[PDB]
Amino acid sequence: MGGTALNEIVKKVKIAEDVFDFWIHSPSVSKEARPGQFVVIRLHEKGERIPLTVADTKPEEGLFRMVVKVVGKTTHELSLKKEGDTILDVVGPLGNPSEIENYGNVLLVGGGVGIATLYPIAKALKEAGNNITTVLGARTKDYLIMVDEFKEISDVLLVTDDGSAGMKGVVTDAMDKLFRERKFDICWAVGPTIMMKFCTLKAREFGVPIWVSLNPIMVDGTGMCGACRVTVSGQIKFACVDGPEFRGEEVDWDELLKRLAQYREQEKISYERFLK
Amino acid sequence: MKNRKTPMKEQSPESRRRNFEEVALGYTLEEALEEAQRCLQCPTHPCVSGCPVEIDIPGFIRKLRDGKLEESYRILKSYNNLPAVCGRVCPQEVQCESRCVVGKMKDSEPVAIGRLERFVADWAAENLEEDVKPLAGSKKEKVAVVGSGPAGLTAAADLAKMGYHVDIFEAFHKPGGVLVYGIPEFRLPKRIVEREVSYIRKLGVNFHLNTVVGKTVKVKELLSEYDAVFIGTGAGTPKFMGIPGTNLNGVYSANEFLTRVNLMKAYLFPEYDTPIRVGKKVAVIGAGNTAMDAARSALRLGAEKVYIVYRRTEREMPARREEYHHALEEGIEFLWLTLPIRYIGDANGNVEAMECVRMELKEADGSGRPRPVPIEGSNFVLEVDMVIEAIGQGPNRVLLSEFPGLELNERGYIKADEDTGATSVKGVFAGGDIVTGAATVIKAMGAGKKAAQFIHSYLTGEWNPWQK
Ligand SMILES: Cc1cc2nc3c(=O)[nH]c(=O)nc-3n(C[C@H](O)[C@H](O)[C@H](O)COP(=O)(O)OP(=O)(O)OC[C@H]3O[C@@H](n4cnc5c(N)ncnc54)[C@H](O)[C@@H]3O)c2cc1C
Ligand SMILES: Cc1cc2nc3c(=O)[nH]c(=O)nc-3n(C[C@H](O)[C@H](O)[C@H](O)COP(=O)(O)OP(=O)(O)OC[C@H]3O[C@@H](n4cnc5c(N)ncnc54)[C@H](O)[C@@H]3O)c2cc1C
Ligand code: SF4
Ligand code: SF4
Ligand code: FES
Repeated sequence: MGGTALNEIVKKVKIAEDVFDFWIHSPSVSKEARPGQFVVIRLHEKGERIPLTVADTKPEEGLFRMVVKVVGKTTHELSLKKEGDTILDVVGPLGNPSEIENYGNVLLVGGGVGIATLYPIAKALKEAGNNITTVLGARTKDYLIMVDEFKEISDVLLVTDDGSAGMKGVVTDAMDKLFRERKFDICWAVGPTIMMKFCTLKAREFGVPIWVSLNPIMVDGTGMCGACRVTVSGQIKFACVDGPEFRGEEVDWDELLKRLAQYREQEKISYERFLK
Repeated sequence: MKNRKTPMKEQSPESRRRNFEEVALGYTLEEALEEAQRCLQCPTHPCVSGCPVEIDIPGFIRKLRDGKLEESYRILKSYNNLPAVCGRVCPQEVQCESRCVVGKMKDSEPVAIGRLERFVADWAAENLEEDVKPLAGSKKEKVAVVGSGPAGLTAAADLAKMGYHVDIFEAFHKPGGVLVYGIPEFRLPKRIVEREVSYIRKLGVNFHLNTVVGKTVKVKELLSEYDAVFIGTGAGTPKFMGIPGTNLNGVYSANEFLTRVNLMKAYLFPEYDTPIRVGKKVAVIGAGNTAMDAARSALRLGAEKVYIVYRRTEREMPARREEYHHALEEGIEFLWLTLPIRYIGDANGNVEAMECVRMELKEADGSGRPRPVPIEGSNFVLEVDMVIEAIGQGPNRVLLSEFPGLELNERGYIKADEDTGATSVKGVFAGGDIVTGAATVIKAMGAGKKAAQFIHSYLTGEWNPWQK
């Protein structure tokens, strides 16, 4: 009837070898979402619920942005979903909103897709009155790149990749290379668990407090099961309810990735999917 | 000397051990009629005193005997919104059939009231339907129902029949509460839940699925835009014992296990995309129906041994007797007076063991059931590759905090009038497991019916519980 639909994919654009930037219509998620929150989705009736971060919102047009990396069937399937196709189930906004306010100077770090889940927080700080600096890292030398445009706008840019525009080794080498500046106040680390962990461990160099966004296996994302278990300081926390954002100093990090490797199947679902 | 219940067709144990199809297959008409003859039509009908909503038992049994099956169904439905559910899941052994006279006889079993409620409800299902006409939207006023369990479904239905605009709000993609993601298909076929939801759909009740209230929509909006509100969200928040090794791979909340298994159908994989962990020796902690379903489900997933681990004995166990019998017939093993102390894992990632002890009869009651006291030197181990905790669960205290002036009890459940369901907040009603703590489907049903009637009494101005 010349209009849109509920979960319609309003835009799908590729930005890396396996990463996709979707814009999707959902007035509830668009209106209600605050930074640091996420949605759980299902693509079809045989689908699984999967967690993804709301990376931006256009409440006026009722859109929310979503960035997906293809590791298995579901993300692949959504990456294969054409513009106009609907996602069957969209649940959100979920999780505890980030803590935003006018602070001093701020440093942020993002690896892989976490960058896109890092942006919305970064965006909120700046409109809160902060002055930021950002460090971006990638998973390999040539292909699998990073978001060119969005961050440079928010602040001065630092790159870490076997290749262009910056250093080579790791994001933690880029940190500690502020030995000169040393900065102050807070930090943020989002990406693979290992990275965020070592970003925490780089509370050693600057004696800095590091915030972190955790990424465990989720099912409901509403707090009704506890698949997404997390040990904070000493106590069990649910990342979908109490998080996903915690203080890296408190997070049990080995426990997490020792639990992310819990279903070493989907080896299977991914293979069955990848047939023409 | 004996007088037994008319036996029902059931799946064969060896074949049914592997599948999720319904185990109790249901009466034929002649079997049902043959059972209905055992009812002695007691004028004082003690049976009725064992039913929480007080179903006119001998009545629907009578009209069944007479061959007037719709009349039987009509008699049932004027009391119970969910008969096909309740006749299947009610623990008649602690309810209606525990008061049945024919069981008072020596070596004699009570009338099978539940199987008959089921039969009548099922017989009417695959035969007749009703007028498709929607009844909602006549009384012009708005009532919101949060949660689509027995309580919300019941309230919503009954309100739609009363002419009101009913908007249901559900967190999940499927409605039915525990009836969809808790109790498995081998106990409660989901055709029945879908049937009842559809029925309620045709009444003009609009369902908001995948809608988590407080997030998708703010409580304040819900309060502003609706004349009344019913809260039927249950007690679904899991708690872990918190012993060492709770964080091992292979360790599950029954909520997660049963959510994956029942809702996401992880036993149907890679058909459905949700995976489930392999374990041949699984331990289920608890002796509730939760533990029984989780165990019996794990068994159907191809586990070789399944253990029930209970701090108490067989005679304290709160499980449905029929299903415990089935559980035994399917090969579940039981550890009476057993309590885990820690879970143990290996180098890569696994549960590999569980340390346990034996308990004493010493302490008297003191919450729970008579507080078992651990015995020394009885300490032993169970070797397990998967652990599921079915120790119970509590209310969504967070969502409750978002209701200003809403009073909670000692354990955090809502305070509401026993008969009307009205709570401390004006225009807000509540019922089901979110008030009482974990109980029965029939009680959630009943709570919803009464809350609905007093929503009606409220929105008509006849009765107002909220003043200064
Ligand atoms: C708060 C939170 C925010 C997230 N935001 C994003 C995002 O913005 N963009 C993005 O691409 N991903 C994000 N993820 C991770 C995303 O959920 C996983 O990539 C996704 O679950 C896997 O999709 P799949 O198609 O591979 O499904 P599946 O077929 O079930 O998974 C296949 C592989 O995914 C691995 N995996 C890693 N984490 C998970 C997980 N939570 N659930 C299931 N499988 C997992 C598994 O080890 C498995 O091997 C987020 C996770 C969390 C907890
Ligand atoms: C494993 C298990 C086995 C059981 N076996 C039996 C049995 O054999 N016999 C018996 O009599 N009883 C049994 N019960 C108990 C019975 O199922 C429950 O008492 C009954 O489901 C409670 O009904 P309810 O509507 O009050 O709450 P629930 O059914 O628990 O929950 C209903 C709805 O509330 C929704 N909800 C919660 N929060 C929100 C929110 N913010 N927004 C939107 N929706 C929300 C949920 O999505 C859910 O759909 C069992 C329970 C469990 C867990
Ligand atoms: S008690 Fe047993 S016999 Fe007497 S009415 Fe109830 S069912 Fe029929
Ligand atoms: S509802 Fe439960 S208790 Fe009441 S009669 Fe039917 S089965 Fe017996
Ligand atoms: S994912 Fe089930 S509780 Fe957070």
